[PDB]
Amino acid sequence: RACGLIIFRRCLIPKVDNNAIEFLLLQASDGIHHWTPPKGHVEPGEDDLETALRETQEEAGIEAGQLTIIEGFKRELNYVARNKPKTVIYWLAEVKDYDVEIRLSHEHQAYRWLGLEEACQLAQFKEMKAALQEGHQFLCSIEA
Repeated sequence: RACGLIIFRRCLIPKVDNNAIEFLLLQASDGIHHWTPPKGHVEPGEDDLETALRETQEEAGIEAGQLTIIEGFKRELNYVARNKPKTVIYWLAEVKDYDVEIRLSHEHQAYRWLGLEEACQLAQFKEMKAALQEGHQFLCSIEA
């Protein structure tokens, strides 16, 4: 059982920015092929949202002060990785600063900020794509 945050940022501009919302994906170092938002495993004590935040600071270097959780959205992904069964829960979180410092751990070798389409294209796996898409869709509704 793992929890994480679909991190996104807002790009606010007069046609300069192709998109108003960009997602953070992190590249796995081991395997060299996996792109996900920050996530990780639940500790014995831990609340699920507690993991998502903690794991976001560990994986991406983003502290809670640099983050705001969008209430009302959550997505449980159920799938199969490395011949093993996986459960990941994600919430949507927004970064306060466009230029927030991303600090990777050994687990990841690069990050990218992406518009919804390219993000889905990079994530590749259907459940992750589905989740980012519904994440975005959620965000558009709240806006209106």
